Amino acid sequence: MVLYFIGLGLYDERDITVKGLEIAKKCDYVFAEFYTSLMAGTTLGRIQKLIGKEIRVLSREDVELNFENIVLPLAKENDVAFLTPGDPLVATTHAELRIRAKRAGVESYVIHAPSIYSAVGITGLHIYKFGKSATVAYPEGNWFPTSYYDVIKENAERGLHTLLFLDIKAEKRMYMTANEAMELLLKVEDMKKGGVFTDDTLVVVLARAGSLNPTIRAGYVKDLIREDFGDPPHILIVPGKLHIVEAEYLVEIAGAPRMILRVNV
Amino acid sequence: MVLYFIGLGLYDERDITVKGLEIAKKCDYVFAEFYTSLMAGTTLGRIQKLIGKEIRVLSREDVELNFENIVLPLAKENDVAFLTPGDPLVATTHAELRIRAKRAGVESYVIHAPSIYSAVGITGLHIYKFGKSATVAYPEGNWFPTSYYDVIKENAERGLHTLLFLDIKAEKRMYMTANEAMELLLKVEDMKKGGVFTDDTLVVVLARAGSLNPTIRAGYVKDLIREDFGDPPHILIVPGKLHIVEAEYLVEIAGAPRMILRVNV
Ligand SMILES: Nc1ncnc2c1ncn2[C@@H]1O[C@H](CSCC[C@H](N)C(=O)O)[C@@H](O)[C@H]1O
Repeated sequence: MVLYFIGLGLYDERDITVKGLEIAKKCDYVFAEFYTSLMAGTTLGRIQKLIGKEIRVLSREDVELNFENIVLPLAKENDVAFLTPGDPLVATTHAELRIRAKRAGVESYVIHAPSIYSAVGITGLHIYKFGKSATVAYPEGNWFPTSYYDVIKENAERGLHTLLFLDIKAEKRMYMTANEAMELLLKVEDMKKGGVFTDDTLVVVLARAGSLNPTIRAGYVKDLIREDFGDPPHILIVPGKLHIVEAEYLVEIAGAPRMILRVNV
Repeated sequence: MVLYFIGLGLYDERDITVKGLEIAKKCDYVFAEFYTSLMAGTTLGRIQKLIGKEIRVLSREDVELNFENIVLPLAKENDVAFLTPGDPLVATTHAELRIRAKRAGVESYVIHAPSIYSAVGITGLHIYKFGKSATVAYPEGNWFPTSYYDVIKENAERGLHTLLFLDIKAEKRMYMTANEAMELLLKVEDMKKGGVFTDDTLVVVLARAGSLNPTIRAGYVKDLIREDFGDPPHILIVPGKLHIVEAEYLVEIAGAPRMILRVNV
């Protein structure tokens, strides 16, 4: 009579940790959500096969409004698991579900899985150099989100890199590409005109991290804004001032233009 | 012709991903390094038995100075794995290892695993609010390094959280405790008197992340500085101003005093 929050990792069913798999195999009931991120290399069927259980998938409303009425009841009698893409507590509000579990008298445990937040290390950029992170959200109606632009500005003034989670509307099967996030940023730039994101800004794209062949590309917005980075999910990074070894990696591994090697210390 | 960078995850031998395990098993040769960190919840013997391969351990000098003479040669006609604690490439120097593989005409792929960078999401603190990260180093001889103190100050004045890695002598297996880190910081505060770390500063201590029973504690320095957080490894975090949901989690899950919901929000 326990609840496990188990991450499924970055790309496919095998990105689950061994810990997570052996525990999920022995749970009486398994629930999951696939709206906080997209695992482009697997299916519900392959996940069910691996864990050997029937997974019931919940929507954002099931989780946000009825988690305590749908999942918690069973965890009082049984050992229940709640699976999520990547790490369950990164760039989600699932941490709060722990609090609901405690007041329902249910003990909860967390099994981590690889997360996009640390997988950025594959870009060659020093992970300690990342500053505040932000989310590029799709505009809707007359509401046009722009706070993520200011995040970039603040980080870059400090010489820190900016990680940008891209929006996702899983019920619409919509996954924001790096391209779309660049276009949105250029628009915010025309408006605020702070010189923060232009045709000359160096960016880094990481798509489908976790796969054996993720797309890793670095370059100026003018040259990458229309490039095909493959299927989602995508993440966009606006680097701060680069260390030489960072630049060397972006060039050798991410095909960045030779000219970024000459940093302006 | 292939080199696999495989992460071992956070604490024990089950923290490797299913993908990482299966690939490691199909490799002709398996190397590991334990100089960037250790896997405090297991042993080399137990990891070897899980992988079903003898594992040759490499020292810092093995890697930094002779990676191309020890590892790359076998990867020319074999499948070779290089295991590292946490998520590969999060350690500042390992990304350039990929460049060496390239220069030697060797294919390389990265198999991710949970990292402390994402795992701290279990503290209930929003991942996006973390700013620049740093390492607390022991002073020694005539050298008193204090840059980590400066990192806290510039993150906190922007309302950002500071993730602090604590000094480790992997080879000697000596860990800096969160307690020592706190006293260190208090000493640096008395030196710089910038009002960044005092008895009244709120901190979060995460110990043995990855374990089913990690220690997560939150409170003021004056009450936590002599408390026993258990066995290493310890991670220290100095949160910036909290969102109410953050504070509620710290109170409900990490045993923080109610006081923070009116003092640090
Ligand atoms: N494998 C992957 N490759 C690239 N971006 C990814 C990714 N997985 C997640 N993301 C990014 O993160 C967003 C979801 S945010 C939720 C993240 C998740 N808890 C984790 O730990 O990874 C996506 O819209 C996308 O921009």
